[PDB]
Formats: sequence, structure tokens, C-alpha cells
Amino acid sequence: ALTQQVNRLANIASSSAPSLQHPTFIASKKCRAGYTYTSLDVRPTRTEKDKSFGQRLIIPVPVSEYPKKKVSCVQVRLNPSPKFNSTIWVSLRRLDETTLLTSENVFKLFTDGLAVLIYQHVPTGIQPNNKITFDMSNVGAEIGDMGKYALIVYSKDDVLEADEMVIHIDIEHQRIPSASTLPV
Amino acid sequence: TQQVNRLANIASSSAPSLQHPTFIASKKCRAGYTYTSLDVRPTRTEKDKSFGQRLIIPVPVSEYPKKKVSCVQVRLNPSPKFNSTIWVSLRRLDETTLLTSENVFKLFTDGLAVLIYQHVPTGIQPNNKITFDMSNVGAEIGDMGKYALIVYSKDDVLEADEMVIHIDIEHQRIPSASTLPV
Amino acid sequence: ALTQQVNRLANIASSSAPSLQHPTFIASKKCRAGYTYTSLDVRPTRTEKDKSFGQRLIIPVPVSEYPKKKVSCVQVRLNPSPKFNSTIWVSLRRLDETTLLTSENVFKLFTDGLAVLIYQHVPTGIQPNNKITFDMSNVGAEIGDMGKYALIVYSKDDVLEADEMVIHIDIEHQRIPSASTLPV
Amino acid sequence: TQQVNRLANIASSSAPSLQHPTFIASKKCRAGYTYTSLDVRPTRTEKDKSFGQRLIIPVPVSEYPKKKVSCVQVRLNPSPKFNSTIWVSLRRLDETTLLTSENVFKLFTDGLAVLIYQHVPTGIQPNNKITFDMSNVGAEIGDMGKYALIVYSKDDVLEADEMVIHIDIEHQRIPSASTLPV
Amino acid sequence: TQQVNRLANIASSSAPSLQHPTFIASKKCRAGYTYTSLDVRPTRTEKDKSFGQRLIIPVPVSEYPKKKVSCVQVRLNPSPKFNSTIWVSLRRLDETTLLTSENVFKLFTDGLAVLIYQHVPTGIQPNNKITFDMSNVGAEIGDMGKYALIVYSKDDVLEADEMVIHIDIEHQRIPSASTLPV
Amino acid sequence: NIASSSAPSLQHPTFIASKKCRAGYTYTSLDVRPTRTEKDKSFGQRLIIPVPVSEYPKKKVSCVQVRLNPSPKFNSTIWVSLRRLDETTLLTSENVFKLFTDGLAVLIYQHVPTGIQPNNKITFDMSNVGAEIGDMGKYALIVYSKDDVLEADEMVIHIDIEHQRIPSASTLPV
Amino acid sequence: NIASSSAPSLQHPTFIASKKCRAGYTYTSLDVRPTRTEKDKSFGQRLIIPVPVSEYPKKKVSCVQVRLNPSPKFNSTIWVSLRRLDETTLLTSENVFKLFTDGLAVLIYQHVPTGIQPNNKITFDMSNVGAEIGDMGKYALIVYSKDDVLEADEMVIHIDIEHQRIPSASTLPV
Amino acid sequence: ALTQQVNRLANIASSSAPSLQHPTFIASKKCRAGYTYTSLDVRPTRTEKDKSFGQRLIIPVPVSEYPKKKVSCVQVRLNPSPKFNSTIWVSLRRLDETTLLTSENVFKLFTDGLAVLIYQHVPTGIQPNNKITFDMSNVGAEIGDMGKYALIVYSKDDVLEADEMVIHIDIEHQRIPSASTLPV
Amino acid sequence: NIASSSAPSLQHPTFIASKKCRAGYTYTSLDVRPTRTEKDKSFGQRLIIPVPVSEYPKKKVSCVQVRLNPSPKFNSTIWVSLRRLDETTLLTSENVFKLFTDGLAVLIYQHVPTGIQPNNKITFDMSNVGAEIGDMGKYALIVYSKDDVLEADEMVIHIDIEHQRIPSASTLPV
Ligand SMILES: [Mg+2]
Ligand SMILES: [Mg+2]
Ligand SMILES: [Mg+2]
Repeated sequence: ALTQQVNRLANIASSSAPSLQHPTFIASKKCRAGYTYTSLDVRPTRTEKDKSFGQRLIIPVPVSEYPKKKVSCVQVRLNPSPKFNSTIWVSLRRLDETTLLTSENVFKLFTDGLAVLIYQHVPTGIQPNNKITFDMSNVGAEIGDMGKYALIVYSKDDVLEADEMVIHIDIEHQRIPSASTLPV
Repeated sequence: TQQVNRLANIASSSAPSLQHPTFIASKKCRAGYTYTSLDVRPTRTEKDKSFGQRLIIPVPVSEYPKKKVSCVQVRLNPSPKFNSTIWVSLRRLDETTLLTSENVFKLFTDGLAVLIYQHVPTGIQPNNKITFDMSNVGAEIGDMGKYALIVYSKDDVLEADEMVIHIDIEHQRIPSASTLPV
Repeated sequence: ALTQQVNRLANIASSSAPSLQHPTFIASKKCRAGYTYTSLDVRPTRTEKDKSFGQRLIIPVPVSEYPKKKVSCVQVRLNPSPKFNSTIWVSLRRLDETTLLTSENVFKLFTDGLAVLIYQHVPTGIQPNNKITFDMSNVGAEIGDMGKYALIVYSKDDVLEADEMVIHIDIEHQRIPSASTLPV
Repeated sequence: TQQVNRLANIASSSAPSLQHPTFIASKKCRAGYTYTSLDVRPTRTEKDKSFGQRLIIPVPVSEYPKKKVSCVQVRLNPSPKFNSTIWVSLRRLDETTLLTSENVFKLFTDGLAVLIYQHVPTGIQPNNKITFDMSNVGAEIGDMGKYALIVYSKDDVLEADEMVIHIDIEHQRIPSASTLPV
Repeated sequence: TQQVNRLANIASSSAPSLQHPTFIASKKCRAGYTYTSLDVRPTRTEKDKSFGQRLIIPVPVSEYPKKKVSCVQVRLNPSPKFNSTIWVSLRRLDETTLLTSENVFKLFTDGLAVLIYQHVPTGIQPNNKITFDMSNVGAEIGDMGKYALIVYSKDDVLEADEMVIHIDIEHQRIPSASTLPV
Repeated sequence: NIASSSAPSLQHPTFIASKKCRAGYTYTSLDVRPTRTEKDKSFGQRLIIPVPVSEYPKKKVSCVQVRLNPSPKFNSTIWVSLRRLDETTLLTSENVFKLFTDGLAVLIYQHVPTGIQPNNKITFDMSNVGAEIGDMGKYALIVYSKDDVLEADEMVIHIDIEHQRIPSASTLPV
Repeated sequence: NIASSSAPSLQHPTFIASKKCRAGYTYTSLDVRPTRTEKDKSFGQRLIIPVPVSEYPKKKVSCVQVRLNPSPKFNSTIWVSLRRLDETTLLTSENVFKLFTDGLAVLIYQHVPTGIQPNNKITFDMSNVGAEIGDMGKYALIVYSKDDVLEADEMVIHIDIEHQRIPSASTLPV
Repeated sequence: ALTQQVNRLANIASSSAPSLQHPTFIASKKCRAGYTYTSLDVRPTRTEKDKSFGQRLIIPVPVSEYPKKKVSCVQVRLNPSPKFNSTIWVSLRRLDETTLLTSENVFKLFTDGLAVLIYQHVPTGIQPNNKITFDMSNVGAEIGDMGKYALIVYSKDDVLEADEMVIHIDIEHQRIPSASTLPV
Repeated sequence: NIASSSAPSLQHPTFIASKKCRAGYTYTSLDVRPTRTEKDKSFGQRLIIPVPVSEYPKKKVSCVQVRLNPSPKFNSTIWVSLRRLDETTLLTSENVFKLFTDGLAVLIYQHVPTGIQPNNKITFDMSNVGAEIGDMGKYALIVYSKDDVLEADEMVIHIDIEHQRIPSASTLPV
């Protein structure tokens, strides 16, 4: 028997179905299994129209303690509030504080070799495809590295409000060491 | 030959069936399990105002609290007067925590599933059901009370007659208890 | 060969040695392995002399979500501050808020079927045996159950200050389910 | 079992992937080949006016002209200010031949591929890429200069910041040349 | 027969050896690894005041930052003038975070090892060493700088001549680099 | 045939010769017009890895040669080298010397009427220090005009970087 | 015997030594008296392949050395090299420097009272750029008289061209 | 049978016992056997308080004649007189007369990579551990070399007197050639 | 494969090249700022073995190179070398010459406007004299400022010492 096409057909048939148990929120999978991940909360600030907002990657206190911990991918789901009226562009890349997101600056990178997600408010429910992910399997990303990165957003039409939405960014990486013996 | 059957199952979910107006499919989550539905006529709820109801198990089940729950579906048969469009979900609760609009959003927007039901003109919204799993969390019948369903009328001042919700509860069959009462 | 005494002799020889790498802090092991634990921080309040202080068990936000999660034991290490001048009695049991630690009330239980740790400040370094543990393997303790419990302390001589010390209470329990697939 | 894999490949191209906003797939045309992209900020171009750029290979490749080219993709990342709608393509050229609107159409309309990019409101146009093959024609790196990309702003007076194009070039890997310069 | 040898090892650690005044044993944490010590004459530090020093790797090692560290022992040879009694340890740092007495305690008291050295009259305190492991955390030579050793003079106004500390660093041997400089 | 395999080697006393460290490695050059930096005044530039590589800070670097093609106008005589560091350290004449006179490399290029002029190439090894692409930024080349104040046009330097070939770039872009 | 086969190699620090790229290859020289080109003024000549070769523009070129026998009168000091291009580009002093200071070769030949004078030979490789005989025309050598204005008689250059042997010339002509 | 632990357990049990036949004088063994040793007498001088006394290694007339004779270790037993009232620090290292034991100088070395013995007068008999030894197996020490070395002492509290004590320093080294034929 | 084993060797006429004696050997460098020693006046420094090595005077030494990184200010021209001796002997100009002109080594480093400057490195062999670490002290390097009086800042010397790797340093300290 040849099972190298069955899987493909099965998974392609799936992912593309408005089955049961779920809002207008797309699907999601997992990177190099044998990995665990960590999510992050990011309520934006009332960012003007044509204005861009961004946040650096600020690892959490318990993981941040293991830089050199490899990252595979990094998904970004965004649960919007009912008050999400605007429509915006969003993505994320490496840095050096040195650079500032002058509207002009942002476009620059937005437009070139790299991924970017658009989230528009549709009055026919709400834009399904609400998450996007990035792969570090190759660039080679250690946990410390994260800080260098940072996600962005650009409010194309409405002056997005802080109450308009909240983003969760999930991070696939190697399991951190599990202690099997009580403290000092 | 498990790949092929898997595709046959998926194709079935995706095809208008001769038993629904627009109400999408709804497979159950357990064998050897029975369920129990609930009726929920929501109080007329203002625009931007939210309505919620605790999980008040009924009289005959409420008595075997040690029984576990797998999942809990929420089908919502709307009345023709259903004009508004709303967001709905449910989670663990602490009474105190109040359904203040602001509070609501808070949770709505984070790790957890939520259903939106809009009144469309070309027939009516399909997926009118949504399910939640308690397997992992480990949920006993008594536990239910802790949880509670919510609703947010995003537009029209949702009317009382605008709709009715049914909450289905998968759990362990209750002992046949073959022995007439008292 | 008979290896049912070797282990015992080896572990008894060990635990009782002022070897290397460690202050006047006793040792520690692990309960039903295949379990993970969780620690808790408890800076006390300036508790008078002859007065007792106590804290209920307030599980954390990520675990508290899985009551019905069995607990094996519960250790209580106490890293004291240099300013730890007093000497105190400490332990922990089940409850019902209904009861209040009237000095008198405390003694009552302190004295009967149950464990209790004394921590005195010695001027010959500091009291080694600084931790104590309790077993729930049998009483059967689920995570929800914890809240019912609560640790206590009684300042026998000095009016213990909040800066005098801080306690960490570690909890052996079953590993919580690990998600292997990114969010909504 | 080559028919089955063929359908699996086709099904894959046709399914939103978790790495694109609306930018359709884009398979490459060669192994043992590497490519090289180019950036093209088009000058603000009037309505009904057309803009074009010759193929100016870069400094480090431009030096191994004997290297052959397979195909050349043209992805175009538009800015949010991208409001216009335009037609674009490219072919062999004779400098003299001038991008006079009229001339343009002439070729546009005949044996050859062309891409149209319109600004839609429901998100944004998908297929933002298009590729051309030089295998047959036989195209050397030097040859590129001969060719040139074009654009026609059918509606808005296409702005400079309205967008940026990237031209990908599949060709033979360049000799590792393991030996530090001069 | 691994149990028996284990007891022989343990018994050895626990027996005055003919090479120490009162300085307890001190086994190393790695093979194929070499270490490097450091000298630390602490500035005279008030009573209740704390002193600290960052990990300033030296000139010849500081150059192979990619080299990993296993553990780091801290032996402290006190002078006869050593009269005070102090607490000492070390951890990751953020410069800013200041050795304000209060800050110190904060960490001292939590998940982490700390050594106390008191001046006794019947000879002198034994265990004068303590070690920390970086295996798990994953520590490169460069990383060291991040960390820093601390001290708290609990009693006497610890004098400069009161003592000297040596910090031993287990890490990967440096390449023989058999090839005279420049 | 380990003898035949190692055989590689070729060079002669002249200003025209240069090998390379490890095969399967590719390199990358850099351009550096200096500044009209004064006499006695030193000029320096950080390692600004370019746009397509700068994306795998984890890739390894073997060597890094620095050839310098001068302009016919180049007249001054200057010392030049490079090392790692923290932006914190500043190229004060005094600071410069400090390092210059260290157990670590350095070239001098002066123009004089004597047969031919010095090699313009010099190279540094990272095969041991262990240098990843990201690491480069930390390093930075320097120069000290011992005599005439060189002008931004008295010369142009090219810095070549041996390192691991970057991703096969398997399939077409975005 | 791959070791014996590769064995070939021989040269020493002096103005008398030169090998060759690939065997089975023959070469062709060229003569180039310059022009009384001014001081600061640059002189250049295109690659005028000769009459019998110029007929197989498809033949491959390996290297191209450029030895230059100067006259005893040669006094000036000059820079010299060569590259490809489009007739369009013009040897303005400024343009010259531009390339001179590129990731691509160059020699300087000055006359001074110091032991012996620089090598007059320099060579360039085409084994990779891939150069066909026709291609030559595109290239062209240059020179810049940094000092004294050299005269058309201050020197004569010979340019040797390694390439594939031309047709066996099997049978007698027309 | 496995006899690689028996010996260890036996010798560890021993050395740590107040058996029979011996004052409050610790024990002692032997270095590379097949070696003989040589002792030295060192009555100190009335060395002030906070003052340090030292003596170079002055090999004896019959051995001193065979420099290049390797030394393994060097023990230093110190039989104190009843009048030993003070308490002192003692050790020993290489030299070059050039250096002088300024109290300050002494500390310097005392505190660093190297052994050091403290001998205090206790009124509960007398400080058992009265000897210390140093190993040259590795540094490689020839008999001539000794002279370079020299032992020291620092009277921490009482102004040690010459009558307060006397030290014997024993030297393990290779047997010197034994003549088996009468003289000239 | 004794041929392949011996194969090791690589160097070219320039101020950038240095091998090493025997493997399994490690070395140790030393720093030596001189003194503002007069013109004609010689300066010297004994071999002050450092603190961690100085403890195995019985360890063997192979070679001992002496590279000298000068400061840009270095102007004087000087002779330099080193040998064993008894503190008794004193560096009087006359005494200096005596040895300088012996069957035993020596370098001269002057600064001049001529292409590049001499190698700064020189090395000495002990593989036969038999030198133990302790022995070093007996030796000592010297210098003679033939012209300008060099200043303690006109230069800094590094002396590298090939010798047997010291004790594996098996287990953690005291
Ligand atoms: Mg790393
Ligand atoms: Mg239960
Ligand atoms: Mg000897």
C-alpha cells in the first residue's frame, strides 16, 4: 500500500471545512512536536489612523531563564472585541531599537521578502483567517533571541482603539527542564 | 483504509442534509453516555448589554453529582422575530465576577471558543451549535453549576421572543436503578 | 545478589552528611515521581509574640483550573532573612473558615495526632532542619481540596516581623495536561 | 500511484496556507538553481500612463553572464496606499521601441502572458505573482538586460508609494569560488 | 557493587583529611573540562551593608565566549583578621537592579542556594566553598558577565583585609591552539 | 590518498595572492569609503552585515580578509586592523594604541617610492573564537592616519567574509 | 599517481617567472605602444583579437597575462589594469578611480633606484566568468600616468592570451 | 570478590577513632613507599603577636649531598610544650629570599590556592589535628629544591614564646644510596 | 603515511606568519613595556614566569618567540635579543656588544619609509639546551636603542613560551 497521498488528501479535505464547534476563527496545528509553547497577551494602544503600533517580544519570567532554548514557529491568533471596527495590517521581524516605526519606515519592510497578515472587519460575521505563523526552524532562534523580534500593526482606516482588540502570540519551542525533586 | 473513511466522514459534514433548514451538522462526543438538554429563554437584553445564565442542572440528574461530563453543546433555535446578532460562550465562574459588559469582553478575548450568531436575510445563519469539552478539566455533574452561559447583543435590543437556546450535556448514563421509588 | 539493604545503607549514609554545596539547609527528595510540583510564596505579616499567623492554600491560576488533580505530599521550605531573630512553631491542616486561630485554638490542634515543625534561630550558623513535608497519598487530596487546607505559625518569643522570613511551600501532584497544538 | 500524488499537489495549491495574507502560492522552477530578487519602486505613474524598467542585473551576478536563466517570477508586495489597478508583464526589447501607451497595448494583446492587479476591498487580490520561462528561448544572464518589465495604471494615478515589486530570477548556481577575492 | 563504592565515596567526604585546616572537601563537576579561578578582595563593607562583584572573565579566556560553563565554585580563604559573619551567593543580573540591602534579601530568600560564613573561635568554619550549576540553564563564557557574586556583612563592619574569595569556573578546555601568536 | 587531498597550496612573494578557509563556504564582501579623518585621528566602522545574510546570525564564520584598493590620490600612511567590543569603548588616540599593541594582529599601509607597495590584504581567523554572523556586528574595523589626514576619497576598502553557505534557497519567494 | 600528476609547480621571488592555465591550450600575444598620454590622463586600448583567431568568437579563454617591457626612457610611474564594459563608459580620471578601487585586480609600475623593479607581469582569470574569444573585444586594458606624462615610446606592452587550441587546420587553404 | 571498597571502608572507619595508645595527636601514613624520610627540628623564636616567624628548609649534611633526590610529600608534626598558650596559623611555600614576611605579605599568600594549618590551644585537652602535609609528587621536587621552600607561622593572639613549642617537619623522598663496602 | 603526517608546513615572505614547536604543548605570553631607556643605553628584563606556571619549574620548554607590537609613536631604531646568565653580569654598552656578536641569535627593528617594516617576531629554541620553566628566570631579554632614546611608550613586547601542558587540573580548588 502507498500512504503518502492519503494523508495529504485527508488533511487538505479537512482544514477546508466549516464543520462544527468554532466561530469564524481559522484552524491551527503544531510545529516540531516534543515541543511545548507559550502564549503572550497584547492589548494594543489606541493607535491612530495610518498609525502603527508595535511591541517587542518580552518572554516570561519562568522561560526567559533558559535562553538558548530553540524556537520553531510563532503563531499569532487575534481575538477581536465586538468593538473591533477598523481593519489592519500586521506582521513581525527582528530589530535593534535604533529603528522607529515611522509610518514610512513600516511600509518599507512590510513590502519585501516576508509574511504579513491583513485583518478586516467584515459585516458577514467576521474575517475567518485570523491567525498567522512564522518559522524559525532555519533562522535558528533561541529564547533569548525573541527579545530582538517584535510584532507590529498598522491601522489602515479606523483609528483602532485599545478596546478594539487583543492579540495572543503563541511560541513553539523546546520543552523546558522538568524538576523531579522538591526545593532547597 | 482509514484515510478513505476519514475523507467520507468529512465530506458528509459538508453537504446540505434533508433534515436541516440551515442548522449545520452536530456529531456527539461519547458512547455509553447519554445527554440532557436545557431550555433558555433569554430575558430581553438591551443593545451592547449582555445576558447570562448559570448552569442549573435539573431535578432528576442533579442527584448523581458524581457523574462526569464530557462535553456540552449549545444549539440555539431562533424565533422568526430573531433580528439581532450576538456573541455567546461560557466558562467557570465566581458569582461575584459580574457580567459587566467590560468584564465580558475581557474573557471573550483570550484562550477560549466563542460563537457569533447574526441574522442574515438569505435564509438564516447555519452553524447554530457549538460544543465545549470537560474531559481533561475533569467535570462532574455538580461542577456544572460553577459554569454559566453568556450572551452579548451587539446590535438590536435583543428581544425575549427573539430566540431560545438548548444546552446539551454529554455525561455518564445514570444507573437503570431498576427498583420503583420509595 | 540481594539489593534491598544496599540502597537503604547508601541513602542513610548520605542524607546524614555535611558534604559540599549547601548552607545550613537540610535535604529533600521527591514523592510519587511522574509528578510535577508547584511552589508558593508566603511572606508573613508582622505577627506579635504569642501570636499566630496563617494563610490558606491558594492554588495558582494555571493549575487551579484542574481540581481533581491528586496531591501526594506538600513540603515547606523556609528561607529566613538575616533579620530572622525569633523562633517559631509551624504546621498545617484542613479547615472551614469558621474556625479562628485564637492562640488558644492553635495549641489545641498543634498538640495531637499530627506533624509540626519548630524553627529556632541559633547563633551557631542557623538551624539546619528547615523544611517539613506532609503526605496526602492516603487522605486523598485533589487540587481543589488544597484551598481547604492552610499553613500556620506561632511566634513563641520574638514578635516576628514580615522581614524576618519568607516561606515557600512546594506541592507534589500529577502532571497537568500538556497541549501539543497551538491556540484558537 | 503518480496520479494520486498529482491530485495531492494540486489540492495543496488550492487551500489558504498559514503564511499568506492573500498572496497565492508560488512554486519554483528548478533544482540546482538559485535565484536572485530585485526591488522596483515604480515612479508615480499617471492614469492611462505606463511605467517600465529594464532588467538591470546586480553587481555580483552581472559578472557571470554565461549563466543561464530558467524562469523569472514577479511578486509584488503592495503598500496599504495601493489604490490603483494595473496590468503588468515583460518581454524582449529594442530600447527605441517606446512605452507609448499605444505601443504597449499592441503587445499586451497577442501571444503572451500578462498579470492584472486590482485593488479590492474584501482583503486584497491574491495571485500577486506571475512567472515567465526562458528555458526554450535560451536565456543567458547577460540576456536579461534585453528584457524589461512593464506596468499600466488603468485607473488611479498610481502613486510611487502605492507599491513595490520583487523580481525573482531562477538560474544556475554561481561557482562556490572558494578563494577570497583579489 | 555500585552501592558499596557509593558508601566509600560518602564516607571519604566525611573525614578530616591531611590537607585542610577546616576547609571542607570540594569535588569537581566535569571531565575534559578545565577551570579558572578569580580573586576578590572585597571593599570594606559596613555592617548590614552588602558588597557585590560582577563576573569579569579574564583576558585570555574572555576570548572564547562560545565555550560552555558547567558549574562555578566559590572558595573563600579568610584572613586571620576575618572577624565578621556574612551571607553570600550569586545570580543573573540586570545592572540596574541595585544591591540595596532590601533588594538583596528579596532574592536571598527564594528558590536558590546561599552560603553563610561565621567566624567561630574553636578553629574556623569548615565548608568555605559552595558551587552552582549552569549545565541546564546553558551557560556560555560570555554569559558569565551577566551573573555576579554578592555578600552581606551581618555583623562586624567587614574589613577589606578580613578576607579574599576565589571563584572557580568549570568549562570546556580551550583549543591547544598549537601555533605561536601573531 | 590523504597526501593528494591535502596537496592544495600555492602562493609567492607579491601583491597578488590569496587562498580561502574551508570549502563549501561562500563569502561576502563589504564596501567602506572612510571619512576625511584627521591626522592622528582614527576612523572606524562596525561590521554591518548585509540584508540577505544578516538573517542567520547563527551561521558560522571562518575568516575575514580585508583587501583595500586605494585611490591614486591616497598619500597618507596609516595603520589599520579590527576587533570585537562594546560600543562603549571609544577610539581616542590613546585607546587605539592600547589594542594595537596587543597579542592581536594589525597592518600598516604607507605609500613610498620603493619598488612595489605592501600587500593590501590581511586576514583574520574565527575558526576557534567561534564567530556567528550575528557576532560580526560586535566587531568593527579601525584606522589611524599617522601622517597626512586621509580623505574619504584617498581609499576604499573591501572586507571579505568566509562563512557557511546560506540556505539552498530551495523555492521561489513570497 | 594523482600526486605525481599534480606535482607541477615552480617559481621564486624575482622578475623572471610565469606558469600557464590548463594544457592543450595555446595562447596569443598582442602589441601595444601607448600614447603620449598626459599626466593624470589615462590611456586605454580595446581587446583587438587578431585576424586568424578572431574567427572563432566561440572559443574559450582561460587567462590573460599582461607583461610589459618598458623602454630605458620609461620614467613615469603608472597604474594599469583592465576589465569589460560598454564603449559608452569613458575613461575620465574620476571614472578610472571608481573601478580601480573595486573587488577587481590592478598593477602599479614605477621606476625607482631600489634593487630591482616590480614584476611587469600580471595575469587575469576567465576560467569562471567564462570568456569566449569574441568576448575579448568587450574587455580593454587601461593605464593612468600618475606622474610624468608617459610618451608613446616610454613603453610597449605584450598581452598573452591562454585559450583553446584553434582548428587543427587539417588541409591546405582555398 | 570485589575488594576496592572494603579497603576504603576499613581505612575510613579507622583513621576516625580515639582507639588506644596516643595523646590528642592525629594520625599519619606514608607517601610513595620504597622511600625513606628525614625529620627536622624547629624551635621558633619568641615571635610577637600578629608577628610571623619562618625558617628556610635546611637539608642535613648527609642527604644534602644528593640533590636531585625526589621528594613526595612533607609532613609537619608539631609537639607543643605545656607552655603553648597561643594559637597560630602555619603553612609553607617556595621562595626567593627577596621576599620578606611583612605581616601584610604573609596574609597575601596565606589566602589563595594553597594549604594552611591552624593550631589553637584548647582547654579540653589539646587540639588533636596537629599535623599537615604537602605533596610534591607533581611539582617535582628534588632535594636541592627544598632550600627554596620554607615554612611559616603567624601568632594570631598571644605573643608566642620559643618555649611555647617545637616543630618537626618530616620529608618523604627516595632512599639514598647504601654503601656496602668499607671506606678509603 | 609518514609522508602525510610530516606534511605540515605553511609560510610566505610577509609580516604575518608563525608556526609552533611540538603539539600537546601549550604556551604562555608575557607583557613588557620597556623603559625610557636612553640612546646607546640598553634596557633588559628577566624572565618573570607567571604565577600559575611558575609552580612547575621542572616542566620543559621548547621555544620562545618574541613578537613586539610597537606604538605608532615608536620612532627609534633598536637591536634586541636575549640569553641566560647570572644577575652578576651587567648591561654596560660594552658588555652588550660582546654577546650581540656571538654564535647566538638577534633582531633589529628600525622604522623606515620603505614598503613594509621587518618582522617583529623572532623565536629561540630550547629543545636541545633543555630548558625547564624554572630555568627561564636565568634568561632575560635585552634591547639597545642605537638612535633616538626610545620611551616606555614607544613599544610593548609579548613573549610567547612553548612548553608542556601543565597538570590536567583534574579537580576543583582548595
Ligand atoms: Mg549560541
Ligand atoms: Mg471527587
Ligand atoms: Mg634537573
